[PDB]
Amino acid sequence: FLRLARPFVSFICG
Amino acid sequence: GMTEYKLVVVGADGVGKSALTIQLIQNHFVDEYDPTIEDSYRKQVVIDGETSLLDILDTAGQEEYSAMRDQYMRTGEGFLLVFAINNTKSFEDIHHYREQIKRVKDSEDVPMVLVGNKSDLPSRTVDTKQAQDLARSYGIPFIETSAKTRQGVDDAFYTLVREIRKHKEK
Ligand SMILES: Nc1nc2c(ncn2[C@@H]2O[C@H](COP(=O)(O)OP(=O)(O)O)[C@@H](O)[C@H]2O)c(=O)[nH]1
Ligand SMILES: [Mg+2]
Repeated sequence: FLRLARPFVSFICG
Repeated sequence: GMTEYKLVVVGADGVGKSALTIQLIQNHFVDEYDPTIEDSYRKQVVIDGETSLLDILDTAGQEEYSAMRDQYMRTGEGFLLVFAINNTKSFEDIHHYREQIKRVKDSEDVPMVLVGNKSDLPSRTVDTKQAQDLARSYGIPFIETSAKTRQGVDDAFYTLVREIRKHKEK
């Protein structure tokens, strides 16, 4: 995952 | 007078975010710097004749939130998006970093510079054209660097400062 700041989250490992 | 600029260096683990920041603040290559260290570093430089105070967050452990990033993602004025020219996955990650920063800023106009680091290495996997074209699709500068030789380091940070100056004029 990538969680640079709340409350975002991106799945970049796929 | 002077101007202070809050800069945030982002990108995959191992691309050279710490090596670039240390070359900017200490003017030497540090090949072993704990990959878990996330911290802000202050450095006074002169850019286009103006005294410039840089407050740079060198990010780490970006798979989890941090209180330092919760503060600098919100107050940061410009971002260096760093990939390594010999790491395809680090270049493929770039669009994710830009997309998330745009959502944090709630803006389509966030000062950013794309940095292709490790330009001294012989086995590049990302062609300069692919990175130039990606930067052109975002409307941002692209700078090739080597934290090892110091090639393009001041240009990457100073170009980001110039992008912030333009944004502040709006
Ligand atoms: N050859 C070369 N190695 C580099 C360069 N920048 C960083 N490195 C190396 O790549 C590794 C990761 O660097 P580091 O700054 O810790 O990356 P970070 O995880 O993004 O902070 C270390 O072994 C560094 O010495 C560069 O421009 N050229
Ligand atoms: Mg680091």
